[PDB]
Amino acid sequence: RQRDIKDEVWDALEEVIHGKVVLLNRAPTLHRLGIQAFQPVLVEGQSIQLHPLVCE
Amino acid sequence: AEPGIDKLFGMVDSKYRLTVVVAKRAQQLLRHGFKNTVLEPEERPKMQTLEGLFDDPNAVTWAMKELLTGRLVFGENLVPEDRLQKEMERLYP
Amino acid sequence: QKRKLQVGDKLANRHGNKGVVAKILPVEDMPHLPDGTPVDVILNPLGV
Amino acid sequence: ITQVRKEKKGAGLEFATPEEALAAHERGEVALNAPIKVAGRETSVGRLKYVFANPDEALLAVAHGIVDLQDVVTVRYMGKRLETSPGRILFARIVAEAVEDEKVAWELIQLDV
Amino acid sequence: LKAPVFTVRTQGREYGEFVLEPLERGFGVTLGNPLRRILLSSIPGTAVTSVYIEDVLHEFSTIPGVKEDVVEIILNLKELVVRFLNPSLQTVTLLLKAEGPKEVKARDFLPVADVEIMNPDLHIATLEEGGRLNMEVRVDRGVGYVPAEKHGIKDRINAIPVDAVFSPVRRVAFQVEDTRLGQRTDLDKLTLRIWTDGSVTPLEALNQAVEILREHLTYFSNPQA
Amino acid sequence: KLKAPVFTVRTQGREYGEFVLEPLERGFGVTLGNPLRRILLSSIPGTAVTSVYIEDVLHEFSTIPGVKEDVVEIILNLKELVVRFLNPSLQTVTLLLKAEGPKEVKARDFLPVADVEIMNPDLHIATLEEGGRLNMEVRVDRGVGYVPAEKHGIKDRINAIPVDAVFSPVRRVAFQVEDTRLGQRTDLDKLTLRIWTDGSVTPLEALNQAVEILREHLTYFSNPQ
Amino acid sequence: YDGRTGEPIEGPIVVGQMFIMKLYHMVEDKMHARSTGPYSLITQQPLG
Ligand SMILES: [Mg+2]
Ligand SMILES: [Mg+2]
Repeated sequence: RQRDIKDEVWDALEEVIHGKVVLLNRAPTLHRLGIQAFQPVLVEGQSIQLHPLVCE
Repeated sequence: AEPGIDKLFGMVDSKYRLTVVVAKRAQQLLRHGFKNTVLEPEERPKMQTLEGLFDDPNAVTWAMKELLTGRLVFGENLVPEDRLQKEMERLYP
Repeated sequence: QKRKLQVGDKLANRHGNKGVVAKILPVEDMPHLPDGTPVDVILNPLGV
Repeated sequence: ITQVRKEKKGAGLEFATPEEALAAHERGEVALNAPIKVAGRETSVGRLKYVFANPDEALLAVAHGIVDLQDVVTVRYMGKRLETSPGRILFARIVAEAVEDEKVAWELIQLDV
Repeated sequence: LKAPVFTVRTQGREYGEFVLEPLERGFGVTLGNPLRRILLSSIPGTAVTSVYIEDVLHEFSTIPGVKEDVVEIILNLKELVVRFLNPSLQTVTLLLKAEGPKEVKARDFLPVADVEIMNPDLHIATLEEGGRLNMEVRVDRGVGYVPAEKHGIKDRINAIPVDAVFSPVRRVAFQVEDTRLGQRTDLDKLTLRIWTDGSVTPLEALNQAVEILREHLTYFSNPQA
Repeated sequence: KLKAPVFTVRTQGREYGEFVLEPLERGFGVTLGNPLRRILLSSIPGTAVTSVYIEDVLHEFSTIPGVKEDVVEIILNLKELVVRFLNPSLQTVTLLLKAEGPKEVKARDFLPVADVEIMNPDLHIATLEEGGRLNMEVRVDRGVGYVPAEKHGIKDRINAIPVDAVFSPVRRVAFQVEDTRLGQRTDLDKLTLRIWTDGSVTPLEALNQAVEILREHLTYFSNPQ
Repeated sequence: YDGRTGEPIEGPIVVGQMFIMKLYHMVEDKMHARSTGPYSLITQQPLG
């Protein structure tokens, strides 16, 4: 339940993803750079923030 | 980039050998609870928590940092696999 | 649900210029006219 | 920031001493970046009027509005009396601080473009 | 340079011009912009936060006998300017009872002690004959923009949270002129222009903005190392 | 409201320092950073060379026989000279330098003056050869900011060459605002202020003066008309 | 003028009033995540 989630869960989630990376993939994956590994940074919102330099 | 990644790549003949060593070292640290680390207390990776600084729980970060020190010996056919495990169990229960 | 504009929502004009909102700035951060009127939307001239 | 300004106000006037070339500039006859010839050499008023001891002074003058990033001036960088805009000097410092090596970064960039 | 002369020109409780001259070259932007940013962001005010309408369960409903739906009524309420005459007052509830046919304005709220409505001619709803509008409007005091999803203030079960824009300052513009004193012509003439909804006079908003900037500058006093 | 931010300082020597203020309300990193940067680069009092006289030199673009450095390079070296007045009453001084080849002229070769300290005595002025004369008279004034030689135009005697006066001890200011969080507040700002100075004033001292200058100007919004 | 610095943009900016539409594609209706959940009948792979 969304209303049952306390504020300490988000602090724990920051500890969980520490050091870890995630894979961002955009289709079509024409070449191998279509999948790249990024260190996730927790943000408020619902959209993935992409670095400008990896857009090409 | 990962810290010292250029130095890490220059220590192996193939970049994929670097990943194997880091991943195998990370599992060794996880299996024995980071008690087999070659890192001195001033060198242990730390994470910033609300309460305070604590040991970094990411073993891959530890494995990469340990390997830069040069205290890890890696290669093929170093020790028997069963002999390596039983010896590491005794030293680090 | 009454949905307000948020980061990631897609905007467009009648001339084919489309894009998602990437940043919502406070009124004091937007560029403003000499009379003190801030702008509402900032578009990249490189899309023209 | 790395593109320089070109002026057409003077654009060709020849003089005898640098002071004559500067003297025309305060009269409004020649612009700052207009290509002129002082005695025999081809220069501009900006390279004579503004000579900076280091990039810090050059970018301090930019902050005060004395010169623009696109105005060609004379700057003393790494022991060499350069004749470039503060923006090009600024770009050189951008690379030098990013790579944390002033000498190597100087060898990596094309300053005059 | 001697102390600048401070000149104040006010047109009622909504507009004011504040002139500070002579200033050194470049101090017009140095002083004007921080005040403008503080005025437009960090000036406390009062805004409508929650509304309850009898026989209305949510904001996506229509009231019989009322031309406007609850969404439009709430939009009209968001433009209501309420001034608290008591500095210690933090929250007030405004009671509105109206029966059609009438155009219920902001002046139809029942009077409350130490509370003044600065725009009595604001139009809220248009009641048709046989239509009734019994509603309680909660006005809180705060700073900034608080969406209804954040505060979620409900005085009772059927109260409707309203996005609250507490900032009284409507618009700030500052002007830098080329004043001269003696033999130096590089001096600055700073003119601050403040537009407000009337609950807080522009002079009050300027005084609060100066204090906030002054209070923040005291944070540079104890150098932890 | 938000808690008072913590002010941390990280100074290396007397020429560079990093100052961090956090947590700050959203947009207050820019609100506090830009005004301090403007005051630091244009208002911190300092001293600079404003005029130089060299014997046998007619103009700035000439060259002295018997010395490697031309007049322009000697002038450029003087602009790098850092001198601190030890007496507040002192306003302007002239420094005398007589050197004989083939020595290398340094900033320590200036004749000592009462309550006048050369911060960098190892500064290279000129390089002389056998049979070379360097008779130089530099005038040091007190001021703020950057003033071009053509603007102030200060000449002590005939054939004196005015020099651009880098009055401001602050060489460079670079401030950075970083997003930070304190619990459920995610819009908070962290301000990092980095100041480079010539060494005459500590970067902490320069920041303290800049804050005081900003604080003093806020007191000007006090007496209307 | 710039709302952050107070200084003007070094060149005049094309400022005007333009009609912008908010399109039906919103990030609220498109964000999706999954750790474990339903699986297919035959292949036993996750659904889509
Ligand atoms: Mg000059
Ligand atoms: Mg309001």
